Amino acid sequence: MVEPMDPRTFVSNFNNRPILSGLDTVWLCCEVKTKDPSGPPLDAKIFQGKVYPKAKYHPEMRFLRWFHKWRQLHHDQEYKVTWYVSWSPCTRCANSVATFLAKDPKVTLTIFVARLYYFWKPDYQQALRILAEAGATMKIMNYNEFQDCWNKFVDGRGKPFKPWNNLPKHYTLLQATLGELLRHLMDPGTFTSNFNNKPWVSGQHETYLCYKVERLHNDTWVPLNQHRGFLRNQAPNIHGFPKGRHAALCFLDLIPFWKLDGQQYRVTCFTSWSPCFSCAQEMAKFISNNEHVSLCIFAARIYDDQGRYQEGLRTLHRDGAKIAMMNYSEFEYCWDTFVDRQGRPFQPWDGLDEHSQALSGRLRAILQN
Amino acid sequence: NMVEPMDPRTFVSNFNNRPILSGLDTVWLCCEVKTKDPSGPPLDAKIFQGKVYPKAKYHPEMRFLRWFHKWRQLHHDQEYKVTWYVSWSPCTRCANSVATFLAKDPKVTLTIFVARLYYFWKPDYQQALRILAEAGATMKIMNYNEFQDCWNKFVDGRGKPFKPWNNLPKHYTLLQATLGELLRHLMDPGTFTSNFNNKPWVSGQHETYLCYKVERLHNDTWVPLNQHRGFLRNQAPNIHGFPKGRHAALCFLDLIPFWKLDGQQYRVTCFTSWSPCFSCAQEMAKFISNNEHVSLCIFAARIYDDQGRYQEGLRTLHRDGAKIAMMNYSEFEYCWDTFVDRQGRPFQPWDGLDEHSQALSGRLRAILQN
RNA sequence: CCCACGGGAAU
RNA sequence: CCCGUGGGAAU
Ligand SMILES: [Zn+2]
Ligand SMILES: [Zn+2]
Ligand SMILES: [Zn+2]
Ligand SMILES: [Zn+2]
Repeated sequence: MVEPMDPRTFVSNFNNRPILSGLDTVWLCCEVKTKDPSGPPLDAKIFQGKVYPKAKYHPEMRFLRWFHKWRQLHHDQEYKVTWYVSWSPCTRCANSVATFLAKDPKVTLTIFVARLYYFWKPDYQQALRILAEAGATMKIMNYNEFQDCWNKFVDGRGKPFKPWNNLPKHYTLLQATLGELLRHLMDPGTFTSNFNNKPWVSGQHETYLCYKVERLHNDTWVPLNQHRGFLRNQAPNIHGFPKGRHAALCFLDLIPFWKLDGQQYRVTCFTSWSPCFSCAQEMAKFISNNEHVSLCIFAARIYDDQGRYQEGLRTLHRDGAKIAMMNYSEFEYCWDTFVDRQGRPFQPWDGLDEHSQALSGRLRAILQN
Repeated sequence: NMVEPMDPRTFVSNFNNRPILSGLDTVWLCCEVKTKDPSGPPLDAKIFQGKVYPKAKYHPEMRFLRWFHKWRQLHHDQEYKVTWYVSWSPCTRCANSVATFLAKDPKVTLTIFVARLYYFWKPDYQQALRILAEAGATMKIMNYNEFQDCWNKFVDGRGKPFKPWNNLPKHYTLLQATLGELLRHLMDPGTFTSNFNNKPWVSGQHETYLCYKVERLHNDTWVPLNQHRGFLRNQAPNIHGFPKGRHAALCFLDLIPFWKLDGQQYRVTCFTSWSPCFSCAQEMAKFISNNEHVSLCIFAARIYDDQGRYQEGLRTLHRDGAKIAMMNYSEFEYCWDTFVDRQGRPFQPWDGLDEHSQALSGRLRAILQN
């Protein structure tokens, strides 16, 4: 029940390169469903509009007009709406959609965007935050979403979705950027489970890495209040990174995307695991070629990778990176800054300062040998 | 005018002069007919197209022949000069059919500019070019002036001027040298004497002529690679070619990778009228550096004082494995017999040959042992 | 045209 | 869609 879009149209418009000129149109594919996700789609429509402001002709506004009509022809139940948009919404449309969502708790909306539109201009940032604040889930389109869009909205003729190169690289950059803009906070239980520095008797291997950037201004380190969030490692996926991507590598990918100048910058990261050998070798390689950027790496635990991890940590120290185990100081900072604590002060786990001292000694042992 | 012009997208993709270029299964042939008078107007102009495959019923050369036979009988009998721009060089069958045509018609002379050489490594298409040149056809590679002239007379340009693609002169260099090899171009005897006389250069003219040959190692024999030997000169600076010029030693280095030599030991010999400058010798050193299966013999008629670091370059070149020697009567007779259009005449040495040869040989040692 | 890479701070 | 490269040994 969709007049599908040309496959040539989809490939050029849903290309998720974060910086991409020449696309003057916003494409919005949408579905309507019931409370039950398993059920079939009630309706589906495609909307297009030009980017520059005669803003009531953006596809977000056209959906609102169509949806009001469509609602008055259907019975009142709970509806789940999904958008695939080539560009994130403008400041005006975000308000108008936020307006809509408040007057209608029967409707919940999830927005998958391919690219972030003007993610560096603070107008469009508030547009996204206002939209999430009004209840809308806001995610970046990934392979599964691009393929699902190709299936339902594109005149593919049975031809399969074929991803472009650098699709996961772009998803990485855009997801972290959205996390920064929306100020995604870590779940408080998640932080405690992964940053407790007692010996790891558990089976879950995942790495969470918090990051912040400061600039040297006069003799003070001034926070770049725009570049701080957290990220975790990418599970292996044939439709993404086939061998996974460790959190240290995704963090290295972000730094060039920030477009930092030649000034003095200090990038601080708090990782639940010390890097393995290959990740530490890439980080050392980085500060090697960027001596205007210093790098402070605090780790909650030392990752024994059953390999050359001790050599990687030494390589990291010899090349200018600060390497230290997190003490109570850092654990409280991460709690207060990156966790969805909601007032609660930092509640230390048992043996924090003791495990912290023990790891600090073991880390020195690695570096002085 | 009286041409149904071709789409500019067609011209840009089809007349691209990259020597190795797949995906172009069509031969485009733009041709003009003119009179004895060069100033005179074009009588008629036509575009012909045909498929590349040897089985295609009418290659564009054959379609021209049929069209010209009709067109001739509608015009009075005079002398005609025909010009072709062809995206691909001709096959052997069309070459014979055109060669047959020109012999039975001395009133017609034909010049063929090709954009790319088709199968220049297979002796069929090589023989095709020699068949055609021998029957009187001028055979040249298209350069900037021709690509532009083709764009003006045959292309639906919409007033927009011809805009050359990148590496047009890089490609032209390779294709021009290849054609000279295939057609067995020989040097003009006056040019050879003027540039290789080893007396002190009292003239103002600085240009470099460089002869080249390849030898192959078989057991302990240097067996001539009788397929890659010719001559070339340095490219003067031109905004529509190499804007900063191209020294002849560099054009010689460009050829060697294009030859696609095997892993065997190969010795590429060159006889240059001038010793390399410092930067050219430094590039030659870089080459023998990165190719230790290829050795390099450089014989020079005269030592080039470049008002710079040339003596260091000559020292670096001899150290890194390249042989450097001055041409003696030995070498001068070889180059005359091999690369010059002598037509029987034996080598007549200029005055003071061996003396200038010995005098420069001493000056070269002085460079090498200091 | 086929393949790979880089770039687009984006009416 | 635009720009800059590299590769086409050539149905
Ligand atoms: Zn808008
Ligand atoms: Zn790692
Ligand atoms: Zn033919
Ligand atoms: Zn030179």
